[PDB]
Amino acid sequence: NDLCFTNVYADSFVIRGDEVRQIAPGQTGKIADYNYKLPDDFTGCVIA
Amino acid sequence: EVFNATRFASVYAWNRKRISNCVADYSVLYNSASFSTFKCYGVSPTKL
Repeated sequence: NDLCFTNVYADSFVIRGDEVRQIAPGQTGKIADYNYKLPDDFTGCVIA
Repeated sequence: EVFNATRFASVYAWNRKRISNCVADYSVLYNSASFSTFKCYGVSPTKL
């Protein structure tokens, strides 16, 4: 709440239930290698 | 043999299978199978 952000972006996709863990920095699979990869020095939050 | 495993061992008397002299293609595994918890200790999934 007390922070003020500068450049925000809202990604949006539908994945199956088993691959929610794959949307994280450092995780692998067919959703974090071929579809949507998060950077290692990521700063933000994933809401599923 | 490990993953599809029609007769699959119990937990009180679990099975140990030795794997030798082959290549570990992880990309084949998630073509038709979804894994709930792929926890890896000591080795990162990226550098597997």
